[PDB]
Amino acid sequence: HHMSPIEPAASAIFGPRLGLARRYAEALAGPGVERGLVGPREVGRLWDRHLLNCAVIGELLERGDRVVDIGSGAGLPGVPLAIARPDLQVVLLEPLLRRTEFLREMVTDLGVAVEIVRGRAEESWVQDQLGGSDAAVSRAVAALDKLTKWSMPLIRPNGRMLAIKGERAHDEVREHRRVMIASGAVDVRVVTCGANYLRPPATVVFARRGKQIA
Ligand SMILES: Nc1ncnc2c1ncn2[C@@H]1O[C@H](C[C@@H](N)CC[C@H](N)C(=O)O)[C@@H](O)[C@H]1O
Repeated sequence: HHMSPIEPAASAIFGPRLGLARRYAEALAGPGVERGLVGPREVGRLWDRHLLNCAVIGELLERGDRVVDIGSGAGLPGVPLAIARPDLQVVLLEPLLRRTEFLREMVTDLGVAVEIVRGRAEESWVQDQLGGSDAAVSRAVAALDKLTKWSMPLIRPNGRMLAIKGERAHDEVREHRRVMIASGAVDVRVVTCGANYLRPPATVVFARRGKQIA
């Protein structure tokens, strides 16, 4: 079978919306695979590697944050985040129409307060449409320099960038810190989330939108 939630982590993270989480995992395991959006090998990793690892980065988001998920793909990390944290207002930014079709289907079949923008982060109209967001999250999108260039315009002054990055976080920070600062980041550091539940924990390149103009 192997679609039943990993406990107690799943209830820790999703609480009363565990059922929404399970519905989402099922659709990723079903139509997500049938449509070529979820790799077959990932089906048995949907809880620990995808839903849980993505949703724990909510530990770094304040109540009621407006969040842009840059390059959401099949909904990761934005949809696990929205399910875990109903207080958030999540927007999934994704350019591929095949993927946005998928996302709209799921978001309506879940009742989750998630919106979908089909566009690329570097587009002027996107920067206007999603400017002033409280946070910009991402996973598996781009190297940290381009990612930060894409993220900072969408974040209000003193907002937060959360780039899920894994064991390559530190290297990436060390390589790109300088140009990250030039793009408007300050206080760049590697942080971990969900360390009560996951080993390794989720590893996130955290930054603030500093006051400097890029
Ligand atoms: N400039 C861009 N702006 C927004 N999304 C992009 C951009 N470039 C690539 N993408 C998307 O980023 C996603 C890359 C995927 N590898 C990641 C999907 C998802 N974030 C995941 O972790 O499973 C794709 O779905 C792309 O269509």
